Amino acid sequence: AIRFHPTNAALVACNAVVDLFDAGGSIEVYTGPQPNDPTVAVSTQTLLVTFAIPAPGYGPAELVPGQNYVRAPGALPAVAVPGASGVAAWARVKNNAGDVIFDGDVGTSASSAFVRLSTTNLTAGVGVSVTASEYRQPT
Amino acid sequence: AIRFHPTNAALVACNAVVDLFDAGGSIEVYTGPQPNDPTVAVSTQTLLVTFAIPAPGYGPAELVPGQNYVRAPGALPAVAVPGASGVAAWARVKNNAGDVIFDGDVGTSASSAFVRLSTTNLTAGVGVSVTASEYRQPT
Amino acid sequence: NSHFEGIDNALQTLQEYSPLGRSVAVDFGFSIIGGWSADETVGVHAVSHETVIPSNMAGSIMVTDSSTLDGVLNVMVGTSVVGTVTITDGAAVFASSEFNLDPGQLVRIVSTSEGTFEYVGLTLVGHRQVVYVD
Amino acid sequence: PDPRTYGALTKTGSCSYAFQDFARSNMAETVTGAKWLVSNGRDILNSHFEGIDNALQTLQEYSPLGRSVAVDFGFSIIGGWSADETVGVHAVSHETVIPSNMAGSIMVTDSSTLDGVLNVMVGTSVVGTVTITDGAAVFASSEFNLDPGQLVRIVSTSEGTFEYVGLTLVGHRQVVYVD
Amino acid sequence: ITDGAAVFASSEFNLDPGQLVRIVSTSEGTFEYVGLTLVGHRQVVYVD
Amino acid sequence: RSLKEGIGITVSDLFVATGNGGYQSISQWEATTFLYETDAEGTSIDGGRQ
Repeated sequence: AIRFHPTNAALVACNAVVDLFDAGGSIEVYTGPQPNDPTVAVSTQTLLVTFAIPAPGYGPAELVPGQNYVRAPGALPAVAVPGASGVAAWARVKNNAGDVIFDGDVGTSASSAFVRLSTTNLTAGVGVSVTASEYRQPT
Repeated sequence: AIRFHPTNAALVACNAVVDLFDAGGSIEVYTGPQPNDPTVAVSTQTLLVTFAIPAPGYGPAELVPGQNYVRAPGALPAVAVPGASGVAAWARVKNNAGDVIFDGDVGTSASSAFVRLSTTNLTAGVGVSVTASEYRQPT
Repeated sequence: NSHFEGIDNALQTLQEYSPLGRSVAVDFGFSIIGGWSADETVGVHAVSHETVIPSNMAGSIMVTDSSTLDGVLNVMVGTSVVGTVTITDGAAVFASSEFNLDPGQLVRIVSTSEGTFEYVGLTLVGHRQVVYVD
Repeated sequence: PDPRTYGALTKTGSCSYAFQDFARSNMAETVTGAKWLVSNGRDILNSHFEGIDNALQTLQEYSPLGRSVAVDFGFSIIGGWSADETVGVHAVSHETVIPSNMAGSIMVTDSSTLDGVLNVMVGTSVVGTVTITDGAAVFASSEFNLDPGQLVRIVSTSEGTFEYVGLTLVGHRQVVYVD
Repeated sequence: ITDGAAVFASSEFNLDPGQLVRIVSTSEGTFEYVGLTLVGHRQVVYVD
Repeated sequence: RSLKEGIGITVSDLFVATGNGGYQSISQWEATTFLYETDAEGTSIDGGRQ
């Protein structure tokens, strides 16, 4: 039952991964099915919309009082118009170097998924604004 | 929920922690009860035995084919002679400088706790062989 | 005995889950007999009111008598794929993400490969708000 | 106490005050200035918790009485139909009401060129009709009560071809507990 | 069934998730439509 | 009697007191057999004094 010390480790773990977004990146959301793992390249999904992460992507790190995690808010991208129509199902992230960093999920606005949406039903030519999206490292 | 890229991300994060043990470290085990978290200060529990982590203690990180985590091989401390006999309850780690990194729990060999014992209670002055020392980091 | 309120309030909170701002499960079913063929559109349903499908289609179920049937089913909406079902030797698992459903939307199930059996059953579940018309 | 009349009261100034068993008329009233509460209220805390009617009113506007819309009758059709062919039927269990113009009901299909008309039959005589054009349809009918045992029928007057057509109606039923 | 005369016969029983109910006929039938419906009692536990 | 229908989250426990006196704990003076969880991952066992 490992319990990271807040200052000693938690901040280091957050900074090690988050700092690599200082060059910016992109966010891609594709229709399902979600790929098995990030190593698998897109084979039959369709691009719906894309975003970019203004530099810095993340940092500085900070602790979250009264919790088991440390959070570090990042940048606030602008609006993008969908590149297609349908229902958003899955998302992917790429750094300024194009590296597939990680894979998450999307759900309703009350969901705990990676990206919260007013409604997955999206039609081409109607955009939305990125309210917020941050990171948390459980302790 | 998020799935990280093993090569691009996982190894980086895994290495960005255990590298602190390059110049060795120290371990401390106490009888119950266990403190809430590393920030807490040892106040009443009784130390059992002091283990010295060989320098370096761990690393570098490696992938685990056919698995959902990465692995970080660890060093092997020499058997330490216990003081007074005591029932192991919880563990703690202090780096070469003494800074607490994380808390740990105790349990039998089959137990999922990271501290595996041949027998629950250790008699005074009985050196216990070191099972193994490997750290895992989920993909 | 005054200061009844100190315990009357306790009596009141008990029934404080009246059907307002809450949802109940709604079940959608299917029925297929004597196998199917590949690429077969085996079932659709038109939504009548707003519904939300929990991630991974939690609560959904499949049943059959083959004990050996294999293949894959695609949970399909219009031109978008929302989810699918894995089948292995008569045992099936569900895999998909959360999504919304709206009136005017249409659900569809498409077979991927040919199947042989006597009968198969399928049922999904969704969340609907409780509403009144009076 | 005799001849059993209530004396007048009046306070307009802003001076602070405090009453304790100041018996007077129990009717409405109005006083000015900052009142102080001295009565303890542990026997037999400001006086009027009559706001409880608010909480109770909350638990009356919401209650399981009145109709609910959760009664839906969904039909799935594959391939196509022929002229004068039945595509669905259902046995009504509990008395049900039907909205006017079959509102809430909806139909969808892939065949963007499909054009046809449907008729709703209960017992012997038609009861409702839906027209279909360019893969879309329009509902048009009045209301009519349905009772246990009654059978609802639908037929396609003219032949039609498509991949799949979904027709869903709406009803209203009274919520009822059971054992 | 006897000239549209339906008679039901069974005892009380339970149903559990993981179970599928199955309907099996006996002999050939001739008609234009057949309507059958069963009534089951379910608790009103909310799903959040 | 405190019957805990089902096997739900909250275990049963008891107390007693007069209008002004202190509280007493029945649980403090009973012979309780126990079912300590194995703690193996996923092998939850929720139980206690019913």
